[PDB]
Amino acid sequence: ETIVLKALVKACGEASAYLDELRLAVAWNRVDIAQSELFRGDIQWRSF
Amino acid sequence: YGELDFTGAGRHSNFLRLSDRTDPAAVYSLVTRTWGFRAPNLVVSVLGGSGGPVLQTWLQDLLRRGLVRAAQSTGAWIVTGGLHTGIGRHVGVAVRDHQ
Repeated sequence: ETIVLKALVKACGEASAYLDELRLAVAWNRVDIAQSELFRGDIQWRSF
Repeated sequence: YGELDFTGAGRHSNFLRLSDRTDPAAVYSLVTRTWGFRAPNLVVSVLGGSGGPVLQTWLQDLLRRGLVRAAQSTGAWIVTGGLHTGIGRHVGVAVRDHQ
């Protein structure tokens, strides 16, 4: 479920309506992904 | 050029500007009496900046649930820089993580 997540960011990575990796976990309605994405994994989240 | 003091609280944090030579005591009394948090049970002052990038994971985990764990257990206010780039970034990562 994170590898599926991993492939989409490489796909969106700079044209296709920036999928942002965390906006996606909201749309899947899966909370445990959204925490570990934001708590860990080179935490460099900007404003937008 | 040590004229006066000209700031107050804001942002709900409680900041102020002062000079070097001012006071040992009238700072800490203005921590404890006015807008009093508590008297601490210790203080861990943290010093030592990175070169700019992220620290190591286990130093991050040393601050994540090794240090701030010891903060919430014992009062224990941490005295750091405050900038979002020094060690105060990485300590600020740990506080925002642990709460």
